[PDB]
Amino acid sequence: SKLLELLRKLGEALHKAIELLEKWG
Amino acid sequence: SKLLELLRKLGEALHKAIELLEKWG
Amino acid sequence: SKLLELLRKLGEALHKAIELLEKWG
Amino acid sequence: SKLLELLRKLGEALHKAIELLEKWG
Amino acid sequence: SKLLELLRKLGEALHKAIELLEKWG
Amino acid sequence: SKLLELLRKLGEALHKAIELLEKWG
Amino acid sequence: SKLLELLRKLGEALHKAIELLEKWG
Amino acid sequence: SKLLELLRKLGEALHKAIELLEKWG
Amino acid sequence: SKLLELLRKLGEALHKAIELLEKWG
Amino acid sequence: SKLLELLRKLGEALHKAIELLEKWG
Amino acid sequence: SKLLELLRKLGEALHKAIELLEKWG
Amino acid sequence: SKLLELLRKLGEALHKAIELLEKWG
Amino acid sequence: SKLLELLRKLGEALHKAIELLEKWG
Amino acid sequence: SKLLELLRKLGEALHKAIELLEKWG
Amino acid sequence: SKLLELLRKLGEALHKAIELLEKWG
Amino acid sequence: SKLLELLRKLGEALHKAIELLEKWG
Amino acid sequence: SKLLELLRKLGEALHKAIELLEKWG
Amino acid sequence: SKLLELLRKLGEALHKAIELLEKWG
Repeated sequence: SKLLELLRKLGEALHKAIELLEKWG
Repeated sequence: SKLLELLRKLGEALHKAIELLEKWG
Repeated sequence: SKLLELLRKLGEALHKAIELLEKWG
Repeated sequence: SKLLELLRKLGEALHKAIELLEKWG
Repeated sequence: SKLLELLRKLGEALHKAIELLEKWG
Repeated sequence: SKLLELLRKLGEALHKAIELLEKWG
Repeated sequence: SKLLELLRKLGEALHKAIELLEKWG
Repeated sequence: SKLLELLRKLGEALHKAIELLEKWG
Repeated sequence: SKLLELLRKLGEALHKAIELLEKWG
Repeated sequence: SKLLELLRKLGEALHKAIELLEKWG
Repeated sequence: SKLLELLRKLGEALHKAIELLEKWG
Repeated sequence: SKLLELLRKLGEALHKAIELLEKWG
Repeated sequence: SKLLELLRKLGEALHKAIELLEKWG
Repeated sequence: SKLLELLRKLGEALHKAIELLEKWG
Repeated sequence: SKLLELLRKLGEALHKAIELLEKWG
Repeated sequence: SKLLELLRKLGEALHKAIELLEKWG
Repeated sequence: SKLLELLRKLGEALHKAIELLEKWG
Repeated sequence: SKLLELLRKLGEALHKAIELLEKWG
């Protein structure tokens, strides 16, 4: 359950990073 | 921006796939 | 409907990828 | 060029088919 | 009218596939 | 050649009938 | 032999579509 | 005029089908 | 109303033509 | 016997078309 | 083959009737 | 012009039909 | 109206021929 | 219900078209 | 043949989607 | 069971599409 | 070049997510 | 083991995204 929670947060970070990349790109 | 759009949509799909994975796990 | 939402997002991404293939190809 | 058009169209059909599957699901 | 959209798209894909066959055949 | 030509025409006829279905539906 | 199977199926699709047009019109 | 267009297409499919019958028969 | 009667008859003719092509083919 | 019923249908169709041309012309 | 010629001619006549209808319609 | 083509084609079909009758009779 | 007069009679004649071929064949 | 059996037939046709494109391609 | 591999997979995915629409609808 | 089969197939298709985009781009 | 290797990684991640959803679902 | 394979890939992707944001920013 804790490992899953981490995967979720990495997934949330990755998504936000990609959204920033398009705003800048 | 078309490549960046595809990156966003794959990011969204991965984000949602992990959320489901947690919900089932 | 979580699984169906994932299917939708993969469909959107698959569609954009093909559109990019047509443009580039 | 025509094979890629056919791919675009099948992609659009697939995308629409999933959206409908979600509306009924 | 979403089912009739799906049907238009499938008919367009079927017309393109046959058209491609005729070119290769 | 003529069989493929017939298939093209049948595909064109089907595609048009579906478009008209959409307009009436 | 596969071309004739395509032929029948296009015919069955076109028959179905015509019936619908008959009904709605 | 779209119904007439469909009629034309069915007409020319029927003509091509008959041409083929004559060739085979 | 008459256009739809014609439409039906073309379809019934085309069906029979196809049925013949299936047997002979 | 199959060729003869096709002959009948073609004539029923052609009769419909002639009738329509008569009214419109 | 003589009956098949008659079917060809009827098919051709029917095609020209529909062309005329489309033009007048 | 198109009406005259139709008449010619019906004239040809009539002529063919009479020849077939003469053989069968 | 004369050309259409002729068309009707031509069609009326062809129909009778077709009926005879039907009965004899 | 009738639109759904048309959808099926369109799919069965499109499948056979794709099959042919694989073999010939 | 790479584009034909993609075509085949799009077709397998569209098949499954349709098949689900048939069952649910 | 079928939704997961569809999920698998969309992924298999996206993979092939991404592959070609990497090479082409 | 960098965006395309990001595309690859998102694909490889999404693949594994789906693969887990397969086994678990 | 499978969830750790996913964890590694999410990190590899997020690294690539961060390095892009680094270069562009």
